[PDB]
Order: sequence, then C-alpha cells, then structure tokens
Amino acid sequence: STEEFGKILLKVNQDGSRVLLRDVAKIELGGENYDIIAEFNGQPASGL
Amino acid sequence: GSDLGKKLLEAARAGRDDEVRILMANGADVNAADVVGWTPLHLAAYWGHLEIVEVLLKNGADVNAYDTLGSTPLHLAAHFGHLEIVEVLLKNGADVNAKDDNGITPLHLAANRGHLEIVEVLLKYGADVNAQDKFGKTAFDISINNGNEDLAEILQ
Repeated sequence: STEEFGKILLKVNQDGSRVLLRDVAKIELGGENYDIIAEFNGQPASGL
Repeated sequence: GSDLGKKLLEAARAGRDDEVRILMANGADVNAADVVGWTPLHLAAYWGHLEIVEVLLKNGADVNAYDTLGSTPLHLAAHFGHLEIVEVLLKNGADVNAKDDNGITPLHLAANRGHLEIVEVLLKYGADVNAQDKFGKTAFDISINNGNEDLAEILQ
C-alpha cells in the first residue's frame, strides 16, 4: 500500500526526528508508463 | 494432550460451532494448547469466531491465557479487528493492559492496524495509553508514524 511506502524510514536526524519517504515524495499507484491514453467513442477506454 | 483437545483446537480454529458445542458437551479441554501455546480461545480470538469465543469462555476457558511469546486472545482480537470478541473478552475479564514479550499491548496492535473502535473500547475498559513497547513507542507513536490522524486525536 502507498501507506507503507510512505513510512519508509530514510534517515533519523541528530535530534531524533524521523525523515520518512512521504516527507520527500508523493506516493501513488500510477502507470508504469504514462504514454498511452485510449478513448472509445470519446469516453475513457483501455483495451488489448 | 487428548484426542478431544486436538479436535477442539481444530474446530475452534475452523469455526465449526456445533462441533465445539458437542465437544463442550463431552468435557474436551478448553485449556488444550497447540504446538505454540495457542489455546482454542486464541484460535477463536484470532480467526474471528465470536460464538465459539463465548461458548469457550462459558465453559471455563482462560481469557488471559498467553502463548510462547506472550500474546493473549485479546492481543489477537485487538490486532485482527474483532470488535465484538474484544468486547466479550474484556467483559469476561481480559487484561486490556496485557503486554506480550515485546511489551506490545492490545492498544499498540489496535492502534497499529488502525482499529479506531477497538482502540476506544480498549480505552473505555482502561487501556493504558502511555504504555510503551520494547522500543518505547506508545499507541500514539504508532498513530503519528502510520499517518492516522483520527487515531492520533482519539489518543489525544
């Protein structure tokens, strides 16, 4: 889940604070690639 | 060990209520433990089998049994989200502030898997919210790290 990726402990600072992955990036399910976008009769599609 | 206590461990896990009923009719062992210390209440508490939970407790099952590393059926229930079992168990005297061998508490486990109701119930029955685990984390700490703000609020 995105929730677990976000709590990835990148580094623990000198004061004890915790820099988590969610503190330095946005974490979402999303396309392996973002190149291909299909429409069937105008409306959002996918397919084979 | 007994023929029946193993049959009861099996039926408890599987949720075969009438098997459990017949087994309880025959004095099968409510204290039978499997290879790792789990009693059938454990099995029920983990696998989410409310009926059997009650039946077992009604038949002298120990609600505060603990496994090879300290887990109490409350631990299991709080952790896997079985609100009703939590309530029953605590009604029947389940130590809400039980610590396993990591110093983990049903609050911790519940905080962690984020079972807000189960948190509040446990808090209702007096879950020490300033309890710390092996590493000093309080259910709040689990809550801020998991990013759960409602939980964070409930634990104030």
